[PDB]
Amino acid sequence: MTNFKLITDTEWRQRLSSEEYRVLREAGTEAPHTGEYTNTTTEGIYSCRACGTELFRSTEKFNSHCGWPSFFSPLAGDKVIERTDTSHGMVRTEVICANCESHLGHVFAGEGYDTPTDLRYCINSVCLTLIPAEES
Ligand SMILES: [Zn+2]
Repeated sequence: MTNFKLITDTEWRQRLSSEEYRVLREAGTEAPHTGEYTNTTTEGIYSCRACGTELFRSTEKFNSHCGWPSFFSPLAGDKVIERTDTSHGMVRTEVICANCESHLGHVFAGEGYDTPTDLRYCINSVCLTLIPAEES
């Protein structure tokens, strides 16, 4: 749970997937089907491949399986940070990992999903790690 910013480039390469390295570093992209080990059969807790934080949990998850699915409020917002970017006359809320710059995903508000947050998080697209809660 140490500061990931101090990590060297080599450590990052030998820490996570090649796609995760560029994607996490500068939000290079978020294209799935880049890893055969990626498994989402069990529905538990989402975990950043970079560190393994509980970014998202099934409690606010509304989907079975999809390349770019939508979610509701994360575990507690402690594992992820939401910030807006005034790129132009309009701004966008980028989703990042509280432990690393996981600016690979974005979240939209006012989607109308009849939820307390009414957010549409579009992440879990670059081979994110799934934690099997139980599903017994
Ligand atoms: Zn992370």
